[PDB]
Amino acid sequence: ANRTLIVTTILEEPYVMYRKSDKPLYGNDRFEGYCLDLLKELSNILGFIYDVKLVPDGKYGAQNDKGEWNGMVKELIDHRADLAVAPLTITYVREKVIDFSKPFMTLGISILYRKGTPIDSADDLAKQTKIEYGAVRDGSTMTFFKKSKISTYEKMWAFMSSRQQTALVRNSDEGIQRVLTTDYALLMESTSIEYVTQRNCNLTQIGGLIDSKGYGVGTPIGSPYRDKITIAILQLQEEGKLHMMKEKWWRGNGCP
Ligand SMILES: N[C@@H](C[C@]1(C(=O)O)C[C@H]2OCC[C@@H](O)[C@H]2O1)C(=O)O
Repeated sequence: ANRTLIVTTILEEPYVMYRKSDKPLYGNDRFEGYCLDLLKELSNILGFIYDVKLVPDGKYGAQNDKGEWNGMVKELIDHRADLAVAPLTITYVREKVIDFSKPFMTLGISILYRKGTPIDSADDLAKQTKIEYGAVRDGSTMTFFKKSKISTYEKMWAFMSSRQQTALVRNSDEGIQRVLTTDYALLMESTSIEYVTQRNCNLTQIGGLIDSKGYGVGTPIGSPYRDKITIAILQLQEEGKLHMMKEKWWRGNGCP
């Protein structure tokens, strides 16, 4: 039999979540979400079974000054996992070190905050001095700011970095809690803003999308699975299955 593939992933609603049950759940059955449904589909098309393993350091992945990676990206570089199936952003810096499938979803960075402020854009947010802001540490949103040559975003990076231990949160849940309880706005991918703002009516998007990019399945460079995964993603795309999965996990509209 084909060796069981190791899948690295991360908890992120509604992609990967703990299933609620009154009885014990083991192995893959502990998890549900868009990315678990994606895995069920891809594995049917490619002919494998898999073992879902949450990334030990709880990070998506960024590189330090020494060029060392962490998170799911590191798991792939180091051949600890065969695939990363998660809301994993396809980026230039990552594509140089891992192989991504074609995208299965598109999105862009935007701002999550509470309601009732005059802040209407990143420019407004960077300029004002009442509300703090940040991003999840060691994800692509942090990296977008770190790498930006756009003045507003350079200032925003310098601010986030100056108070990093502070402004950069461990994960999206900590970020959302910080938005709800303190004067802090979270730079967040739009598909997650769409999800949370239809569930918590105290939350809102500020401004539009600041960029546009995709999520892809990650594999180590040279993986004999990447092309097969790409072909399967295109099948699911064209058959309307990715759209159906999005509707399933985001439905419906809960806030004015
Ligand atoms: N997709 C990103 C991870 C993350 C982000 O950096 O925006 C981290 C997390 O940030 C808040 C919600 C959603 O935007 C999540 O995306 C990555 O592949 O590095």
